[PDB]
Amino acid sequence: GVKYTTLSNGVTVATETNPAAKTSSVGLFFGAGSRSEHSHSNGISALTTNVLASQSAKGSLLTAKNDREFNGIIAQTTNDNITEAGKLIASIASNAVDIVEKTDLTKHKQYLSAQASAVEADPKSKVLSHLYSSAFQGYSLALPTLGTTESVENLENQDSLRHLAKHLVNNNTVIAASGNFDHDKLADAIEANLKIAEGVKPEIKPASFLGSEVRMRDDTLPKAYISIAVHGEGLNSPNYYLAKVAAAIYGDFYLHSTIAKFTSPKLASIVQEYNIVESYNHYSKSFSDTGIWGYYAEIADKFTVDDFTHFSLKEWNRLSISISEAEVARAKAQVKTALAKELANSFAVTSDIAEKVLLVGHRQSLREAFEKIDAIKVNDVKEWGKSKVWDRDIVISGTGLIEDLLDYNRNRNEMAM
Amino acid sequence: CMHLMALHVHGSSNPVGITGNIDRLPMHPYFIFKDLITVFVFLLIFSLFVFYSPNTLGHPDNYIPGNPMVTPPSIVPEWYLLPFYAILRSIPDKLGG
Ligand SMILES: Cc1cccc2c(-c3cc(C(F)(F)F)ccc3F)nn(Cc3nnn(C)n3)c12
Repeated sequence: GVKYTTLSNGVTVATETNPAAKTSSVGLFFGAGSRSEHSHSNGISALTTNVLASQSAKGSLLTAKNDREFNGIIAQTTNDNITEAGKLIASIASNAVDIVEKTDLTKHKQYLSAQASAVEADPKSKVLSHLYSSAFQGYSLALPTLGTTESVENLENQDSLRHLAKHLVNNNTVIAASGNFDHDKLADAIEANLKIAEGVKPEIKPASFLGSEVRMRDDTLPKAYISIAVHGEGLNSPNYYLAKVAAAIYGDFYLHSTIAKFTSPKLASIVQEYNIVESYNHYSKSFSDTGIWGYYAEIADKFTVDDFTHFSLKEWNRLSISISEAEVARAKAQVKTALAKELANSFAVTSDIAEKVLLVGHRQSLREAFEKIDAIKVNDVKEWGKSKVWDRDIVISGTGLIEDLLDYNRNRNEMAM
Repeated sequence: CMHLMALHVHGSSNPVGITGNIDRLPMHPYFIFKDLITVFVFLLIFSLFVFYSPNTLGHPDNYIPGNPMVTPPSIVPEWYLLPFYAILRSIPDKLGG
């Protein structure tokens, strides 16, 4: 029951109603993430969402969803309490400006700054967050999704009120829902309670990929954390699933897992001849119009970083040559399962449906995605590999024990032979 | 080869005269291509001398068939031994020289 409803105003209510859902959730999203910020007001979108999500809930779980592109509040409740949750968020939005005007942001800013610092403490989140910025340096997409410390303390109620009035508008906002409930009842409940100002959809600020390297050598850490990625296909791109399929070809790996010695990806077998890497993760991060395809890796040995980057990038070359049918069949199946796994929780599908409805204007159910992935032949992957991987510029990030990570020209040169 | 190993044990110095360990780069490609630049410059100048002016560095008298009975007016080494031979000329004693 993916059906959509457009209120008297331009707000679209997209609901993935489905029986046998363990719990239901509703969330209002407006397409203003760090993408739609600038360095002076960075993190305002996260801060203004946290303030709204911090409001008292009538037994519902308000949580803030913060992302590069979209941002909103999500309420999770049992299936019978969904309508109360729906009316709740409409109350939050209609009173958004009033709530923020009187709200004291000092405590919220402390929470947001603590979040941003905690992101920096965690090496993977730092590496990925740095990786995304380095690729898009100079554009708004480079801004951290939760912002940075020094940026946050300069935030003031005026900054967020300007942000909400610009972005929290009918044309730039969507309402997402999921669970075992009647769609019409939720839609009627929202219409009778949601009152938000009209406005034009803010133009999405452009961003362009720039291959670069950001090194944060940290000799005190126990392991070397590195991520290498290229300009992968983002949302609303016909290769969106193809990029995910390519990533699953190399998949994931964790040296201390019972599956390590017995996993399919070739790179996994290669790295175990020397225990080169402790864990690595291939991913296809996709934004509204831009995507980053690559891997993340944690290396517990100072002397094997170059070996991994050499072997991992060598394996990327095989996308355009000598890629096996079995690998594609494996990657297609793995992606399909991973795609379906993300949509299990009602919370996750609510976030997902909100993202697509904002950033692409339409959504594909698993039925359509499976029909698309199933049609991916080996040639399509190889053509994509040549297009997006072979001899294409990479972006490199790394924080710990980076001394052995050879400089750009070495890693970049490995992308072609 | 021995000189290369004695170099490799401690590595090469730098103009600043401080530890290079803070910022090292692999010899390939950077310094390989710098070596190619200097090699092509050297070969270009070497070609200038070899083809267009080969005998300027040498001494003309060396093209006279040697005979012990005739002493040339000036017994002098090639240019690059001159600094040492000068010393040999300056010191009176042959052993001291
Ligand atoms: C022609 C001539 C005259 C006087 C001295 C020399 C030397 C010479 C050789 C040595 C060494 F003991 F090392 F042999 C040391 C100092 C010297 F002055 N050499 N020669 C011919 C020459 N000069 N340059 N070359 C390529 N050969 C002389």
